[PDB]
Amino acid sequence: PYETMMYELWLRTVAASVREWDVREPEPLIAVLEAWDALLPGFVRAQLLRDVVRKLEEAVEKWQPRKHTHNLPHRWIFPWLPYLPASHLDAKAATGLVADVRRKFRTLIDAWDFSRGVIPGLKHWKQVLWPEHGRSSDYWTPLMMNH
Amino acid sequence: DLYEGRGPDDIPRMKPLPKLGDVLQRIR
Amino acid sequence: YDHQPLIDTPHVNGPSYKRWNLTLPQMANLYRLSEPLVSDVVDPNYFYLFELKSFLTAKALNVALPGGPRFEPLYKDIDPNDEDFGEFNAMDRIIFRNPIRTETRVAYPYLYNSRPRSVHLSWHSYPQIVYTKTEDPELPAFYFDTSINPISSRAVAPKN
Amino acid sequence: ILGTGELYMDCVLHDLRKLYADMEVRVSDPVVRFCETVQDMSATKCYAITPNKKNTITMAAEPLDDGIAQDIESGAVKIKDPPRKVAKFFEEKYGWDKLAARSIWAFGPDEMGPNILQDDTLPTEVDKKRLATVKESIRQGFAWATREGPLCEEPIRNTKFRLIDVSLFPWWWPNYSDRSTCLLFLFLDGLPRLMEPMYSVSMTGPQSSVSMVYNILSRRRGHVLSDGPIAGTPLYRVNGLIPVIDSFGFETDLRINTPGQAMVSLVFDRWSIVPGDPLDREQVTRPLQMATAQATARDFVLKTRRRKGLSEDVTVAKFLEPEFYQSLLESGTLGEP
Amino acid sequence: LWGDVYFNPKKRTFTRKPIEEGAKRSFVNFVMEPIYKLYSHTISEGPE
Repeated sequence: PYETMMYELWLRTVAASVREWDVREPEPLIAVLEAWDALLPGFVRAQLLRDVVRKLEEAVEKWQPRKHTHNLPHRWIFPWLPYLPASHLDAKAATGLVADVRRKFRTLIDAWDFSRGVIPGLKHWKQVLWPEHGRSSDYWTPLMMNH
Repeated sequence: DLYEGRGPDDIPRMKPLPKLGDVLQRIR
Repeated sequence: YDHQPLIDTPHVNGPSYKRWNLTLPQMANLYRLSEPLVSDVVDPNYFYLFELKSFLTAKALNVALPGGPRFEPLYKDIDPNDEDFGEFNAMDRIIFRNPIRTETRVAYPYLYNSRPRSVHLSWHSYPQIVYTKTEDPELPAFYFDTSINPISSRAVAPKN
Repeated sequence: ILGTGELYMDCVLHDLRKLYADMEVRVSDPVVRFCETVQDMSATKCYAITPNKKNTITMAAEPLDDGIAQDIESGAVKIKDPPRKVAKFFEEKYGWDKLAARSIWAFGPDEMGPNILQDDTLPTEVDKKRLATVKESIRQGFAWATREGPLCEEPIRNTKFRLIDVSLFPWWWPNYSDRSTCLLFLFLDGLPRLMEPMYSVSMTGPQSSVSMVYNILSRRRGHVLSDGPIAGTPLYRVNGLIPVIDSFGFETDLRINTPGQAMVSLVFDRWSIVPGDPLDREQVTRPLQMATAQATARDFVLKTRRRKGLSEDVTVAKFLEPEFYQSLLESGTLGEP
Repeated sequence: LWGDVYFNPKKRTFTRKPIEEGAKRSFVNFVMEPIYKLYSHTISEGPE
């Protein structure tokens, strides 16, 4: 009973806070998650992680890699990196935050002129999307060398 | 944890809270 | 507890006992005395897919609603093996999402059934009842209940 | 038959069986009308040579910016508006170059369609009168080709085309399938994606009902945009988003599962990107089985192709000239067939 | 009758603020309470 009441009320409040808050500053949301993660059930944690991943994927899809360089996608996705799911964080996945970041980096590399300089956040994006072991699962080196 | 959270079987069906006066009456 | 109550009063048409008229205090007292045997249901939306037309549609479709009756089939003629691989039964052609339930097959019988014979179109919805029965007996007829969401001035907010 | 929703198509199929045709009609499982788009700009400047080897067309494709498709569908700009006003609108609103905004030729598939065609060609290299005649040919050929699209023969949205230089246009062209074909291969080089329609969900009901709405949308791949009380009532209104293909049965499931009474409206809202890459040959879906989160676009496009009767896979060889096909296969821009 | 205006009775005046703490709006006092009383006395009272 307490678990389900906490699930309903607290997860609804956390989802409302996630919808209301700005994506570019996830430090207060991460602090709330760290503080309330002791009493948070697994279902509420999974739903909150799904909402956060949806907000991050929406921000990554909506932000223009060539134009909207003020809000760094790497710095925005850094705060939710440890709590992100494996499916979203997998660079080899067809859909996900990491897949969208890799596709945006490839598009920026393809449509990037030498006069504008290097792409901001590409170093941390390649650090996130570079597998430690496995040549077939490394999506950083091949996309970079092809774009 | 995420699998049990997203599992339609594992995401439990909920029920409402108890009555404290009824619990005290049951104890008495 | 009279045998034919109110038969000599102006509350009935006459000794043939055929038409009655009762006052509001009398009707309220009878409702309170009949409290163990009166329906609590106020919303007509309570019986969505649990009323006669839904039961008849489920009977014609040879399906059973949750909690409802079950009958002999109306049509024991269609088997998919009779509906063998002509055009439509291609599992490689049908996109499978999460499955459609019996309640949905009954709620929309012409969309979700290939041969919807003898099915009945049930009432779709009613406006939701926002009436709640007051428990506190000292409360007046008209009062802002705690169950009602409050109206704020900035919730109204004429902007421009 | 394409219609608005479950009740709409129930009424339509009732009127078909009992009112107009007066017979028994076999009806499939409901599905959605898809769309197509691109998410990366074209890397290879693709060219095509006529069957008589007179004319050559060189171009590239690009995703459009946010808001152009919705503004052109609403009618902020028109193909019959003055070109100076059209160029002024694009330059002012989207930060577009004056030359490009004046060089925008075509809206596709129709006057208010969501695809645009612009020539980045130089007048120093292309003569305008031949460019005018082949431009009208490209008008109607691009219009013919953009209804189909390469993935599942479903119309394509949110696309920009740039006709690049060097492409020379001698007189007279009666064939259309050739630059249709290079538009299709240009989409493949642009690495396309599939788009599904979205219903905006809006329910009204009590608080047990809003909890159940969150649960059922979580199962059905939707999410709650907004959630509030209705002032002066004991009701709560919850707005959200769901795909149509996952919303089949959503209203009935919600109404039979909520302990209160929830009332649901499902309206068409927008087109959104389906999860997954449609061209990923790795992703395999079992028959009779729910598509995974990564294989969803692939599963949709294969079953759409097999439903329409097309080939089992996208044919780059059919979508290319053999010479440029072999050249790009040697260069490694395209994958292994 | 409509709006944030109030009817002060003995002055017979329409003012943006009430003359007494708890005086009635014009719309309430002249429209909305009569309809409430019509309903309440129609369903509540006996025939005579």
